[PDB]
Amino acid sequence: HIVMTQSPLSLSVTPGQPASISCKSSQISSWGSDGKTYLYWYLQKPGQSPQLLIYEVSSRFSGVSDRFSGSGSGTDFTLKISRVQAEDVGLYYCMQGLHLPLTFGQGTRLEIK
Amino acid sequence: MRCVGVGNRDFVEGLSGATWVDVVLEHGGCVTTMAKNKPTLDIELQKTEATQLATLRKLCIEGKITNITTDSRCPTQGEAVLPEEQDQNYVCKHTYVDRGWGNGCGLFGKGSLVTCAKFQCLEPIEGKVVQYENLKYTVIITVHTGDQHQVGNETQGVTAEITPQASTTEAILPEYGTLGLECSPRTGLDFNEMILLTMKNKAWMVHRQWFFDLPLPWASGATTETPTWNRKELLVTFKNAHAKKQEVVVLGSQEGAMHTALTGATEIQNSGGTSIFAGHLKCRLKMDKLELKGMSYAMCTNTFVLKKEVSETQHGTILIKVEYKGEDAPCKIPFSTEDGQGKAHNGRLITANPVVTKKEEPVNIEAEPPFGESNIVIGIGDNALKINWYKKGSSIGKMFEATARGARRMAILGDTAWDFGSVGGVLNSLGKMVHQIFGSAYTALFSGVSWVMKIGIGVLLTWIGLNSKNTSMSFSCIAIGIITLYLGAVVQA
Amino acid sequence: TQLATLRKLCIEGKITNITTDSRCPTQGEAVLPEEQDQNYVCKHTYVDR
Amino acid sequence: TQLATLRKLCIEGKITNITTDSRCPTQGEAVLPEEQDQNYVCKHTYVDRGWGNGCGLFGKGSLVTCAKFQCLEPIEGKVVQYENLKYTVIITVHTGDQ
Amino acid sequence: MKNKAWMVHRQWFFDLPLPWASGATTETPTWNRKELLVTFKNAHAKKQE
Amino acid sequence: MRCVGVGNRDFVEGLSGATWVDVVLEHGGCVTTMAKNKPTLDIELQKTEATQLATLRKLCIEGKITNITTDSRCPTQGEAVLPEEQDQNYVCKHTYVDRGWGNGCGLFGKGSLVTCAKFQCLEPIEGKVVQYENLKYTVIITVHTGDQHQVGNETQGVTAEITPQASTTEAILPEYGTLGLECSPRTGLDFNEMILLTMKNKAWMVHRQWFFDLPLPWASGATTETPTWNRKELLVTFKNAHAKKQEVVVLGSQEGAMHTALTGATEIQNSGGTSIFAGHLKCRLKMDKLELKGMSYAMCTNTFVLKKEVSETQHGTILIKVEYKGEDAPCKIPFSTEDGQGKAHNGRLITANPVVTKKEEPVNIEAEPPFGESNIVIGIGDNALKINWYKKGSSIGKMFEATARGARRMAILGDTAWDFGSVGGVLNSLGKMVHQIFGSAYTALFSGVSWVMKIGIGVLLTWIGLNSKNTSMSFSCIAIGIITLYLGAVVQA
Amino acid sequence: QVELVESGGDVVQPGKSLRLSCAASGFTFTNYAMHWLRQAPGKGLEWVAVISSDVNDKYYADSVKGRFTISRDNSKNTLYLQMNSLTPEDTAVYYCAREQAVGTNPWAFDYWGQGTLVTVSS
Amino acid sequence: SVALAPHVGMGLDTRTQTWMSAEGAWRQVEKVETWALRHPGFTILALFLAHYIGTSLTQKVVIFILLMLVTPSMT
Amino acid sequence: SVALAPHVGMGLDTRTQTWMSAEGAWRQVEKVETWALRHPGFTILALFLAHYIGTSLTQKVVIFILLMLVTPSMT
Amino acid sequence: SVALAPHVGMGLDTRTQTWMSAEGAWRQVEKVETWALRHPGFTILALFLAHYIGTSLTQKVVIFILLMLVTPSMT
Amino acid sequence: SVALAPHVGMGLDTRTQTWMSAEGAWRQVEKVETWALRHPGFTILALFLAHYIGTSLTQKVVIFILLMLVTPSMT
Ligand SMILES: *[C@@H]1O[C@H](CO)[C@@H](O[C@@H]2O[C@H](CO)[C@@H](O[C@@H]3O[C@H](CO[C@@H]4O[C@H](CO)[C@@H](O)[C@H](O)[C@@H]4O)[C@@H](O)[C@H](O[C@H]4O[C@H](CO)[C@@H](O)[C@H](O)[C@@H]4O)[C@@H]3O)[C@H](O)[C@H]2NC(C)=O)[C@H](O)[C@H]1NC(C)=O
Ligand SMILES: *[C@@H]1O[C@H](CO)[C@@H](O[C@@H]2O[C@H](CO)[C@@H](O[C@@H]3O[C@H](CO[C@@H]4O[C@H](CO)[C@@H](O)[C@H](O)[C@@H]4O)[C@@H](O)[C@H](O[C@H]4O[C@H](CO)[C@@H](O)[C@H](O)[C@@H]4O)[C@@H]3O)[C@H](O)[C@H]2NC(C)=O)[C@H](O)[C@H]1NC(C)=O
Ligand SMILES: *[C@@H]1O[C@H](CO)[C@@H](O[C@@H]2O[C@H](CO)[C@@H](O[C@@H]3O[C@H](CO[C@@H]4O[C@H](CO)[C@@H](O)[C@H](O)[C@@H]4O)[C@@H](O)[C@H](O[C@H]4O[C@H](CO)[C@@H](O)[C@H](O)[C@@H]4O)[C@@H]3O)[C@H](O)[C@H]2NC(C)=O)[C@H](O)[C@H]1NC(C)=O
Ligand SMILES: *[C@@H]1O[C@H](CO)[C@@H](O[C@@H]2O[C@H](CO)[C@@H](O[C@@H]3O[C@H](CO)[C@@H](O)[C@H](O)[C@@H]3O)[C@H](O)[C@H]2NC(C)=O)[C@H](O)[C@H]1NC(C)=O
Ligand SMILES: *[C@@H]1O[C@H](CO)[C@@H](O[C@@H]2O[C@H](CO)[C@@H](O[C@@H]3O[C@H](CO)[C@@H](O)[C@H](O)[C@@H]3O)[C@H](O)[C@H]2NC(C)=O)[C@H](O)[C@H]1NC(C)=O
Ligand SMILES: *[C@@H]1O[C@H](CO)[C@@H](O[C@@H]2O[C@H](CO)[C@@H](O)[C@H](O)[C@H]2NC(C)=O)[C@H](O)[C@H]1NC(C)=O
Repeated sequence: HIVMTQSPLSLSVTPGQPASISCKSSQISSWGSDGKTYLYWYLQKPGQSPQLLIYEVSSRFSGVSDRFSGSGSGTDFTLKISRVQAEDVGLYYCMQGLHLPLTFGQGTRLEIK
Repeated sequence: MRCVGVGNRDFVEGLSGATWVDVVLEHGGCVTTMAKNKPTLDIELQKTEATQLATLRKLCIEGKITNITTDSRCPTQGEAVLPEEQDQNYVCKHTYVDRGWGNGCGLFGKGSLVTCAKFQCLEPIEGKVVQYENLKYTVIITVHTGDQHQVGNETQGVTAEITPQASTTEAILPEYGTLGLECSPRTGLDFNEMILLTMKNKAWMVHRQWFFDLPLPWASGATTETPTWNRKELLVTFKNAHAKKQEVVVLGSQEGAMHTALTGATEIQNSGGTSIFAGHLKCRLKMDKLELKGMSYAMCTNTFVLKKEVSETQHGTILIKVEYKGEDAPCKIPFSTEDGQGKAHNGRLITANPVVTKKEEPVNIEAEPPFGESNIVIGIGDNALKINWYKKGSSIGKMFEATARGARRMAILGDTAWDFGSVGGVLNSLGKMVHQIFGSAYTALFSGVSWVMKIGIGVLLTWIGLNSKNTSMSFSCIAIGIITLYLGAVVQA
Repeated sequence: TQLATLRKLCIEGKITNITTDSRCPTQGEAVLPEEQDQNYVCKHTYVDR
Repeated sequence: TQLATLRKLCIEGKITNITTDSRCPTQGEAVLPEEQDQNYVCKHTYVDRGWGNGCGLFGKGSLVTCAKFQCLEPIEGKVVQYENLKYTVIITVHTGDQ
Repeated sequence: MKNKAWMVHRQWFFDLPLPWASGATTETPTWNRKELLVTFKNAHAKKQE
Repeated sequence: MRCVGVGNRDFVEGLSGATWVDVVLEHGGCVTTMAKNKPTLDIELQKTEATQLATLRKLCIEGKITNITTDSRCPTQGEAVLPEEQDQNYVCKHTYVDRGWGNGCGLFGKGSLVTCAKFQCLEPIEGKVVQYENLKYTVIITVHTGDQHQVGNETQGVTAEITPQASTTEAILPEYGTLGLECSPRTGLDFNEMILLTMKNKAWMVHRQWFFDLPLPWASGATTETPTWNRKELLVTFKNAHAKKQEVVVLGSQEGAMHTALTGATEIQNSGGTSIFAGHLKCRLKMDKLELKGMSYAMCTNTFVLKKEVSETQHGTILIKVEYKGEDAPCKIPFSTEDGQGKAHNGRLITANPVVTKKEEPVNIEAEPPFGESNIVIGIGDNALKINWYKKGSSIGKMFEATARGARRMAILGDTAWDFGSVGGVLNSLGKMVHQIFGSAYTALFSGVSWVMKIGIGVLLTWIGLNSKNTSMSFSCIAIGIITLYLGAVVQA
Repeated sequence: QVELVESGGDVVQPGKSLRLSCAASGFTFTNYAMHWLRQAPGKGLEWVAVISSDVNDKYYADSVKGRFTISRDNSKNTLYLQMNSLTPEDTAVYYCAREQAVGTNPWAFDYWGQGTLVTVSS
Repeated sequence: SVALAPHVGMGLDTRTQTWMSAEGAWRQVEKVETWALRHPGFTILALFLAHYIGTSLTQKVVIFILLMLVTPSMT
Repeated sequence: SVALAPHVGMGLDTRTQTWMSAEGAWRQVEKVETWALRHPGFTILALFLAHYIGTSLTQKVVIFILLMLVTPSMT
Repeated sequence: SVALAPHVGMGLDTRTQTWMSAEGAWRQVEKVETWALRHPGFTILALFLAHYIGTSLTQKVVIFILLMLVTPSMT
Repeated sequence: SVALAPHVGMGLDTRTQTWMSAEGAWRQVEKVETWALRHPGFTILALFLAHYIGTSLTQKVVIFILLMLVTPSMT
C-alpha cells in the first residue's frame, strides 16, 4: 500500500521549454534481489487512453519521443521533458510496481502557458 | 587498500628522476605504486562517462505495411508505372505476370506488375557518436593508511576528474601531499570508431564501419518524427508466387537477429549518463610533492595482538590486522621477518610504514612474505607478536606467472603495455617503437579474423615454418604461429 | 486438414524474479531453493571476494 | 575443532515417482514436464511402436522415463582450515620416578 | 561416511563417480550427477524401468 | 497378425521334406513362417520358467561383529592363543604389538596379539541352481486369421508348453488344424553351468565358475538355521594403528559392489515363480496337419472401404485394414498387386488366406509389395479400390540388411544360428560343423576378454597381418582381426 | 498492433451485479497476465484486479476486495470481470491492461484498452 | 541486422567480457558440426575433390579441411 | 543463432517460388563482398599463404578462393 | 573386492540386454581417462620406458599403450 | 564404480598404518591370478601376440607380461 505523492499538481509551460515532474514515494521501491527500481510513468492524453512512457525509473518505453527521460534512486524520482510541444497536454500519472496492491499518484496536469 | 581482493591488481614499483612513473588503468585491475620513501597507494579508473551525445545514423529494426497499391499494363507495351512510386515513403517492385483474355488484356504475354506499399517504420535503433570534448574519466586514489575499515572498501577514495581540455588535474590527499596526475586521455579506446547502439535501452560500443555496414534500412539521422528511410527494399519481402500476382509482406522484428549480430561487441550501461565501463587509460604519476605521514614518530614498545586471522590474498599479500595495547598512541609499528630463525629480512611491506593513530584503533598491515617459512615479528621485547606463515610457491613459478600476465596485457593493450609502469628509460622506448610498427602491420594483416580462424591460420603458418629451410622458418614460425595461437586463444575477452 | 501439433518453440521470452546467492572460497557451490523448479533458468559462475 | 562441508557425495538412494512419456516413431523426441526439474533423473531410449500400441506408424519411437530422486546417508567431505587447528605435545622428563 | 572418518586427497575426492551437492546446509540438496546411481534397464526394446 | 512391429521378426518362408522346417525360437522376437497353401502362423517363445530351485551355495554381503576378545602374549613367550579361535564362527587374526613394563610384561620387545570377533552375516546372496527336472518353456502360436484385433495384440494365441521330460507337443489351433511341434529343450541353453543368484529381491543369471570365484564368505546353503561361513576374513578388517593394539571393523555392505560386479549378466524376474526372460529354444515345426480356413468359400463381389491408412512395417510389409461392406458374409477376398504402369505381379501376400469371417468386423490384410511404386488392387472388378503405396529402398539394401541380421544371429547364437530356417541338406550341415569347430577354438582362446580388449586385439591382429610378408598367414591374421573387431563391436547387448 | 476492446458496459442500478468482458486480439493470450483498471470521472487511475498467467492465481484491490470476481476465457481469447454488489461509488471508466512485453515485473501495464463506461445510479 | 555480420574479431579489445562471449564462442563450430552430421555425403565428395586436386599430404589435408569449413558455414 | 542455419538446399524443391528467393539468394555473397571491402589485409595474407602452400597455379587459385570464402563465412 | 572382475566375456551372450551394459562399458574405459588426467607425469615415464625398450615404431607404440593401460588398472 | 581407482599413490604417506593395507595390496595382485586361472586360452593368445610383435627376448617378455596384466584388469 505504498502511497505515491507527486510534487506538482499543475504545470503550465510555454512550448520549446523544459519541464520537471516529481513523484515522491513513501518507501524505497528498489527490489533487493535484482537492484532495480519499479516506477512507471503513464500519460493519458485528453479524450484518449493512457500510454506508457518510461517503463522503469529511467528506461523509456518503445514509441516514446526522444525528450522523455526520468531519474531518481530511492524515493525522489523525476520526469524530465526537454522541449515541450503542443501534444504534451495530458495527465502524467506516475506508478509504483514494487508491491502487489500497486497505487497510482494523483497525477499532474500540463498545459501550454 | 581498496585494491585488495580484486584479483587483477599488479604492482608498479619503479621511480625515476622527478619521481614520475606512468601506469595504465583498464577498468578491471587496480594499480599499486610502491616507492622507496613514498607511501604506497593504489589507483583504479572507476568509470569513464560521456555527455551530450549526437545521433549520427538511425536504423529501423521492424516495420508495418499499409496501403498496398498495385497496377499492371497490357503485355508487350510499356512498363507499369504508378504515381505512388516517386514517393519516398513507398516501397515498390516490378515483376512480370502472365495476362490474357481471362485477365482482360487484348494480347497474350507477360506484362509488368508493380506493387507499392507504405513503409512506416517502428522501433528505431539510434546510433550515437561522442566527441572527445565531452569525454570524462574519473580516477580514485587511496594511500595505504591502515585505517580500521579500509580492506577493499570500494567507496572511500579521492576522486580526480580528467577531461581532454584539462587533463593534468592533481589529487590532494589528506596528510599525504598531492599526487600529480598528468595523463593523455586522447589515447585509449579511439572514440572516433565508436557508435553507440541505443536499441531498446541497451547500448554497445561497436566499430564505426561495421555499424555503417548493417543491412538494415537507415534514416537521415536528424531529430524528426517522420524520417524518410533509405534502402527499404530489404525489410519487406515481395513474393510473386507462380505468375498470377504478387503479395507484399513485412519481414519482421530484427531484435533477435541484432542481438546475435552483436555477439562480439562490448556492453556499456546506458541510463541517464552513458557511463561506459570498458576501456583503458594511460596516466603519469608525478609523486614529487607526495609525502608519507609520521616518518618522525617514535617506535612502539608494547603488546600487539591480532584481531582478525591473517589470510593470504591471491597475489601473495597476507593482510595482517593488529591492534595496539600500549599507552603511546601516536606511534610507529615495528616489523621484522626471519626465515629459519635468520634475520635475512627477506620480506617487504606493501604498506609504507604502518603507524597506530589511536590507542585501541585497529590497524591492518599488508606484507609480502618470502616463498618459504617466514616468522614475522611485529612488536619488540618478549611480548613481540609472532605470526608464523608459509607461502606455498616457487620463485620460477612467480616469474612464469608474471610473464603470462605481461603477455595478457600486451594482447589486450596494443602497445601501451610497453608504457605500463615504464620508468623512463631508452630501452623501453625502442621496444615500444618496434612493437608499435610490428603490431600495426600485424593488425592490418589480421583485421577482423575469427576466434578459430586465428588458431587455424597460426597452426598452418607454423607448419609452413617448420617445413621451409631458407631461414624463413626462424621468422615465420616464431613471429606468426606462436603469436597467432596465443592471440586466438585470448581474443574472446 | 486436421493438423496435429507436436512442438511449441519459443521466440519471445520474459525474465522475472532474478535472484542470486554467493559463498566464500572453499565453501562449496552456491545453492538456491529456486533451482528445483521448471520455470527457473539458473547458471553458476565464479566471483572474487 | 570446527569443520566446513565442502561437498557432499552420497552412496544410497531411493526412487520415488516414476513417469514415462513415449513418442511416435517419427514425430520426434519425447518430452516430460518434470525433465527440467533438478531432482528428476531422466533418460531417453528407443522402443518400437505400432498399432498394437495404438500409434499408427510402424517404427522405432522415443521413450523417456523420469524418476524422482532423493538420496539417503550421504558422505560429508568436511574440510579443515588452519583457522583452528591444535597440535598437542606431551613432554616427560627422565625424573627417575617409580 | 556412516561414523568413520578418513583423510583423503582433494583431487581424489573430487574425482569420484557419485552424485554430489554443494554441501551448503540446505534442507533439500541438489544432486548434480544422479545417473551414476540409477540404472535404466531396457529389455529387448519394448519398455524401460 | 501378431507381433507385426517387433524389431527382431524374421520370415521363415521355406518348407522341405515332409513339410517340416527347423527354426530357433528366441525371446527377442517372433518368426513369421510361410508355406504354400498353409496358414502363415507366427511363433513367439514367450517365457521360460523354473518351478523349483535348490540352494547350491550362499554368499553374503552385509555382516555384524558381535563379541570382540583379545589375548596378547609376551614378546618372547611365543604365540597368542584364544579359546574361541577354534570356533568356526569367530574370525581371528594374529598381529604383533610392542610390550614393556608399561604394559606389565617385564620384557621389552614385540609381543603377539590376536583378536577374535564373533561373526554372523545379514542379507545373504542365495545362488540358486536349477536342474532340468522341472523346466518349462512356453511357446505361443498365432495364425494370420485376419482378425480385427490381431494387428499387434500380444495376448491372443494358442499356447504350447515344452518340458524336457516331454519335448514333443501339439498345438491345436482352433480352425486351421494341429501344428506338430518337435523341439530340443535340453540344448537351447546351458542351464547346467549357470546359477541364478538372488540378492535382495532381484535375481540374475551368472556363470558357475564366475559365481564360485568371488571374494565373499560362503556357506553350503543346506537350510541350516545357523550357517558356517568359510572365508569370514573377506568382510572384516583388522586395523592396527602404529603398533600398540588392533580393533575390528565389519566393513559395510557389499550390495553396491555386487551390482557393479554383475555387469553383463542378464536379470531375471524373481516374484512368484522365477520365470526367466532371456535365452533361446531350438524347434522343428511339422506342418503336415494344417488345413486352411475356408478353402471352400466363394469369392466376394462387393466394394471395400479402408478404415486405417496403409502403413509400412520396418521390414517393408504393408498392413491393410479393410471393411467388407458386402452382403455375402463368408466369401473370401481377392488380392492382386498390379505393378507400376502395368499388369505385372511381382508382389505377394503374407497373410495366407484372407477371409471376411463377418460383415461387420474389418479384416486386416498383409502385403509385401515390389520395391518400386505399386498399386495393390484389393477388390473384384471395376469398383475395386486401388491402394497406392510407394516403397523406399532397393533389393541391394534388403540383401545388406539380411546379411547384417545373419551376422548378428551367428554372433549371438554361435553355431546354432546355422540351422535357423534350415531345410536340411548337406551344405548347411557341413557349414554348421565347420563353423562349430572354428567357433569352439575361437571362444576357447578369446574367453573372458572385455570388449575394449577385444577391439584392441582385433586392430593389433589386423595390423600384424598387414605387415607380414607371408601371404598364407597374413590373410589369416587379417581375417581373424576382422572377425574379432566385428564381435567386439557387438558382444554386449 | 495489439487490440484490446472493452464490452459489457451499460447503466445499472445500485446493488445489481454486472459482468464485464475484455476481448483481446493481436497476441497469444494464454501467456499474458491481465489486469482491470478504472478511472472515476475527475479521479486518479485506480487499479482493480489482476489475474496472472496461470488461471488460478488472482488478486484484488482491498477497496474492491470481496465484491468483484475476475475470470479468464483464454480459449476464446477474452477476459471476464464479474462485478457484484455495485455501489454508486463504483462508477468509472474501466480499462483492460496487458502484461508488460519486456521487463522484470511479473505484472505491469504496457497496452491499455479503449475503455468502457459503467454507471451505478438510481 | 541479419546474424551474418558479428563483431567478433574486428575493432576494440578490452579486459571486460564482451556481450555474449561465452555463449557465442563455439556457435559456428556447433553449426558446422550439426550440418556435417545432417549431411554426411559431402564429406565423401570433399574427400574425392581433395584427393583428385593438387595432392601432397599437406595440401590434400588443408584443401579438404578448408572446403569442409567453407561449405557448411557458407550454406 | 537461428539465422545461421537457413532452410536452403534441404531437398524439397517445387515449381512455386520459395520464401525470400529473390533477396536471400545473394545474401551470402554480399556478406563476403562487404567483409572483403572492409578488411583488405587478409587479401594479402591469403595471397602469401596460397603462394607458399600451393605448388601448382590451380592449387594457388583454389586455396586463395577458399581462404577468401572461409573467413567471412566463419565470422 | 567384488566390484573387480565383472561378469564380462563369460560367453553367455543373448539377444536381450544385459545388466548395466553401456554404463559398465564406458565406466571401464573412463576410469583410465580420469586417472591419466589426474596424474600426468607417468605419461613421460611411460614414454621414456617404451622408447628405450622399443626398437621399432610399432613396438614402441604398443608398449606405450600397454603401460598406459596397465598402470591406472593396476592402481 | 567407486571401488575402482583406489586411494593409492596419492603421496600422503605417514608412519601410521593406512586403511586395509595388506588386504588391498594382495587383493589387487590376486585378482589377476584368479582371472588367469579361470580363462587359460588367453595365455596362448598373448604368447602368440608378444612373440610376433617382439623382436628380442626382453621385448617379448615385457609385452607378454603387459598383456597378461592389461586383460584381467581391462575386463
Ligand atoms: C516473484 O516476484 C514478484 C514480484 O517481483 C513477487 O510478487 C509478490 O506477490 C505477492 C502476492 O503474490 C505480493 O504480496 C503482497 O504483499 C503486500 C505487502 O503488504 C505487507 O508487506 C509486508 C512486508 O513488507 C508484510 O509483512 C505484511 O504482512 C503485508 O503483507 C500485501 O499487502 C498483499 O496483500 C494484500 O493484497 C492482497 C491482494 O490485493 C489481498 O488479498 C490481501 O488480503 C492484502 O490486502 C500481498 O500479500 C508481494 O508484494 C509481491 N512482491 C513484489 C516484490 O512485488 C513474487 O512473490 C515473486 N515470487 C514468485 C514465485 O512469483
Ligand atoms: C509420488 O507418488 C506418491 C505416492 O506414490 C504421491 O503421493 C500422494 O500424496 C497425496 C498426499 O500428499 C495423496 O493424496 C491423498 O489422496 C487421498 C485419496 O482421496 C481421494 O483420492 C482421489 C483419487 O482416487 C482424488 O482424486 C481425490 O482428490 C482425493 O484425494 C485423500 O483422501 C487424502 O486426503 C485425506 O487425507 C489427508 C491427510 O490426512 C487430509 O488432510 C485430507 O483432508 C483427507 O482427509 C490425500 O489428499 C495421494 O493419494 C498420493 N498419491 C498416490 C498414493 O498415488 C505423490 O503425489 C507423487 N508425486 C510426488 C511429486 O511426490
Ligand atoms: C557377547 O556379548 C553379549 C553382550 O555384549 C553377551 O550377552 C550377555 O547376555 C546375557 C543373557 O543372555 C546377559 O546376562 C544377564 O545378566 C544380567 C546381569 O545380572 C547379573 O550380572 C552380573 C554381572 O554384573 C552377573 O555376574 C550375574 O550372574 C547376573 O547375571 C542378569 O540380571 C540377567 O538375568 C535376568 O534377566 C533374565 C532375562 O529376563 C532372567 O531370565 C533372569 O532370571 C534374570 O532376571 C541376564 O542373566 C549378560 O549380561 C550379557 N552380557 C553383557 C551385557 O555384557 C554375550 O554373553 C557375549 N557372548 C556371546 C557368546 O554372545
Ligand atoms: C567503508 O567505509 C565506510 C566509511 O568510512 C565505512 O562506514 C563506517 O562504518 C563504521 C562502522 O560500521 C561507522 O562507525 C559507526 O559509527 C556509529 C555512530 O558513531 C556508531 O554507533 C557505530 O558503533 C560505529 O562506530 C561509520 O560511521 C561509517 N562511516 C560512514 C558510514 O561514513 C564502512 O564500514 C567501510 N566498509 C564497508 C565494507 O563499507
Ligand atoms: C486383444 O485381444 C483382446 C481379446 O480378443 C481384446 O479385448 C477385446 O476388446 C474389445 C474392445 O476393445 C471387446 O469388445 C467389447 O465386447 C463387449 C462384450 O462382447 C461389448 O459389450 C462391447 O461393446 C465391445 O464390443 C472384447 O470383448 C474384448 N475381448 C475379450 C475381453 O475377450 C483387445 O481389445 C485386443 N487388443 C488389445 C490392444 O488388447
Ligand atoms: C491508407 O490506408 C489508411 C488506412 O487503411 C486510410 O485511412 C482511412 O481513410 C479513410 C478516408 O479516406 C477514413 O474513412 C478511414 O477512417 C481511414 N482509416 C484509418 C485512419 O485507419 C488511407 O485513406 C489510405 N490512403 C492514404 C493515402 O493514406
